[PDB]
Amino acid sequence: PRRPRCPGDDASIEDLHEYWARLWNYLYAVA
Amino acid sequence: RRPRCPGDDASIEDLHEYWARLWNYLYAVA
Amino acid sequence: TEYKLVVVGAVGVGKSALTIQLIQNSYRKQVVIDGETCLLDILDTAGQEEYSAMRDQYMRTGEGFLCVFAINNTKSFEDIHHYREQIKRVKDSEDVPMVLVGNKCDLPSRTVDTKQAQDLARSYGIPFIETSAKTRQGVDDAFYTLVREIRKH
Ligand SMILES: Nc1nc2c(ncn2[C@@H]2O[C@H](COP(=O)(O)OP(=O)(O)O)[C@@H](O)[C@H]2O)c(=O)[nH]1
Ligand SMILES: [Ca+2]
Ligand SMILES: [Ca+2]
Ligand SMILES: [Mg+2]
Repeated sequence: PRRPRCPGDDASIEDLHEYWARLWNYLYAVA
Repeated sequence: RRPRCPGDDASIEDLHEYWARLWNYLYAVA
Repeated sequence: TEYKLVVVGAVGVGKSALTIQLIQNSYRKQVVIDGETCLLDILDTAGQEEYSAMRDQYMRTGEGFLCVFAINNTKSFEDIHHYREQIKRVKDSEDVPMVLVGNKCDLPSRTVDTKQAQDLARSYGIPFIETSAKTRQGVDDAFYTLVREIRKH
């Protein structure tokens, strides 16, 4: 269960979508 | 309009707050 | 216990207004429903509906849905069918935790009476609550009853 790293302001929409999916996956397992 | 990154030391609740923000943002800009 | 709630409906019915009144009276709020503490995440669907593979995933994350229409808008009440079909398409389920919401009940001018929306929700098998983001009436009831429906299923 690795905590995902938030991509910078240079990131695209897809990069945020990935981090959105990774954070959801992380916050789910960490519960 | 994009919510700024929570940081490296952001707690779980800080992540839950951010995730809800990014949830609405990613939908709106689709 | 975490709860992902999604608010859908026609543009201008007051989806954003209902979200603000819940949270700030942020899209997250900790409440207590039926003696059970809850963590509510709200998805306020912005803009107009379009084809999007990632928007579906955003809605697929939702565990409860609010079909919000305006009581002074006939079309917003007619589109309720359209939004429900979309939710069942994305969630891939006929029975999805859902609540029919008639917003702007504070307005004296009404084109959609309560009995019309009462029958529609009755045929769907879902609860129906009249709300008013202006007077904060029924706002909490709409979101909390949605959590009840999720607990039911
Ligand atoms: N009287 C009244 N007006 C409302 C209510 N909810 C929203 N409105 C009005 O509707 C306008 C747009 O609503 P909005 O939340 O942005 O629509 P939506 O986000 O597309 O669902 C706002 O300027 C509000 O003044 C309500 O419950 N009562
Ligand atoms: Ca678009
Ligand atoms: Ca598109
Ligand atoms: Mg809105």
